[PDB]
Amino acid sequence: ASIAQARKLVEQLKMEANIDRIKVSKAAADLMAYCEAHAKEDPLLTPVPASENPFRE
Amino acid sequence: RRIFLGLGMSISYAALLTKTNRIYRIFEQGKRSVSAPRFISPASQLAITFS
Amino acid sequence: ELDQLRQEAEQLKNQIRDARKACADATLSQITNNIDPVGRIQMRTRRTLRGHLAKIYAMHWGTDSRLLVSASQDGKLIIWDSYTTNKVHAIPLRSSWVMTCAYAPSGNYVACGGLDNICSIYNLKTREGNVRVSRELAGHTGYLSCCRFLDDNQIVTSSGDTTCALWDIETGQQTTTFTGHTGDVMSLSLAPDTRLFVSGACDASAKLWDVREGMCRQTFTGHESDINAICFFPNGNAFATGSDDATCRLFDLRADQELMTYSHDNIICGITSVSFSKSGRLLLAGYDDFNCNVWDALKADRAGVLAGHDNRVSCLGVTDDGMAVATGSWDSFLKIWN
Amino acid sequence: SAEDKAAVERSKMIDRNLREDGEKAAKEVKLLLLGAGESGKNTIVKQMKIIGIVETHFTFKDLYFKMFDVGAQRSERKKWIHCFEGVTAIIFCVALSDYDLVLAEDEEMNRMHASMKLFDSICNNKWFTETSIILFLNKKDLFEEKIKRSPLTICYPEYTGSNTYEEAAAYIQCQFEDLNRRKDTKEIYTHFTCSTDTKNVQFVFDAVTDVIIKNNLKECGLY
Repeated sequence: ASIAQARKLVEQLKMEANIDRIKVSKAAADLMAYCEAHAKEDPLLTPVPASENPFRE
Repeated sequence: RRIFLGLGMSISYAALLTKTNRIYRIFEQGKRSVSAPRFISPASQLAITFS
Repeated sequence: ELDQLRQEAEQLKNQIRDARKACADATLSQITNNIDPVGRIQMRTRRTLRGHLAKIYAMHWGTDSRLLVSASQDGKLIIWDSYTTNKVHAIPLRSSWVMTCAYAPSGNYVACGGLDNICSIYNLKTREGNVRVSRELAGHTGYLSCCRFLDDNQIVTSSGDTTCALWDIETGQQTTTFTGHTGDVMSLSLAPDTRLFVSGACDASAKLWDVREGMCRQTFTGHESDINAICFFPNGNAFATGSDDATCRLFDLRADQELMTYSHDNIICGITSVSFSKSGRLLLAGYDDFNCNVWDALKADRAGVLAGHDNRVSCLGVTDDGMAVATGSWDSFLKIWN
Repeated sequence: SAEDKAAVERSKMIDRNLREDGEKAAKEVKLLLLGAGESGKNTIVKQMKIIGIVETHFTFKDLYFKMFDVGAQRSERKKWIHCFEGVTAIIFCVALSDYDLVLAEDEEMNRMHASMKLFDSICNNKWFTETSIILFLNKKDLFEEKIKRSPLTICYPEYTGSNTYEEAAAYIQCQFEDLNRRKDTKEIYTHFTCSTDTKNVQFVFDAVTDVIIKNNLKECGLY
């Protein structure tokens, strides 16, 4: 049956959920670190004058 | 005296003609394509009367 | 015997939920409370593309961040030069009914997934100047909801049939098939490393597949309705997902839980397209509210509103360098914002 | 920008071709085709053609028709039928012989009630408000041959007519047309067809023409 496949998947997914059982605090820290570090190269966050934006130029 | 008659005896028939052209164009295109024939809108059609 | 397998299966989903609960030290808001607000965003329209007559349905940015492919409900694929609003190419599509379009990373090819279950690849750099039709990819037994270029030789296609597929273009064979989904795969997104991708189906479940083996590495739930759009976070550790419940959710890959929710009482209609800006700080979600929304990716707060279309937003796309965001809507105009 | 003038030339030529093809397509009429499995849509599509998505092209005194056969899609109709919103006709084909048939791989759901349920889901869907439904009560002959013995009460327990063909098919038409709730705006063009050279192409032409004229009279607010 297909259910034996479903379980054969879900158990494996559990094993990945155990390796990927890193704390949500770490994921939050990584997301925040990327957002802070790659800031200032966000043309939408910080607008750039007409001298460099290609859609007014 | 001239302007009153010249407007009253002409805008009536301009409105008649425009109305009939509206009906005629809509119906005699309906049998031919789905697109609404141009210049039939209720507002802009008045401009045909003023022309 | 079948009930016995059902009991194991949900014996392990219970353990999975427990494992997901073990990681949840605090939500994203409790740590991001100290982040400075982005500020009110006054992004304005800079370009309006008077192209297709009927309806825009999909839009993708070229890797050059200049060429822009757009697709219509009936008619042709229009490739624009976004800087000067020129029409570089017009592709006279064989099958009118379109649902997705994709632009190759090298720029040599484009693809229209189409609703006729046949992915059509078009070669642009042809000797005779005309856009030719290369090997069409057939055999997906369902409407192609989304197609994405792995590279000039590999494409990933999502179908109304629950099976996602990977095609080798020279021979057209369905060289890999992913079947873990139970519902119709509405949306698909490729991670920046291209090593793996994610897709969301009507079963309110997103699954993270890898292209080399095909095994479903992870599944994510939490949405109460169909998943219609998914966009990978630029770094690749997370992905945001829109749904008909009008709530964007930012799932994490190295983690396994919700981690965020983007909803507000003022908006009811479901989301239709999500696209993280470069650097990942802004999430731009189009709605059926005749509107688009700029959410803070770290704080569950609205950063700005675009509100510049007359019909439903078909799709959103942020340039690879983040210079501007193209919003294609159900009104025939495609508007570029920054 | 000495070379970009040629780029603008290409853009203008492409825009011209775009507009010509767009007006050519907006000239034509788009007709949906949908119904239950084995509803006899094959016979209907064969008659109009003699005169994934399967597109069929036919002409009947200009007004060139493009017909879209959708039955081929076993998928989520909710996320697919948001297309076809600009069709000026929705040809619904249902076989009256379905009243007698208990099953279509669907838990002994009578094929007629399955067809009515699909009709209810598609007619009242809020995408389709101005699109008009053309109802083909197909296989009128096989219905006339079946009703002579097997009472319609097996399908419609509240029916109290004499099982005579006219009093039965009129009831099926009445029920299907009463199934349309938003009758203020929508119109149901019920017709009876069978596997013979009927006026079904002429009837489609007439219903489409009337719906086109109705739409245009709404455009100017005359209706």
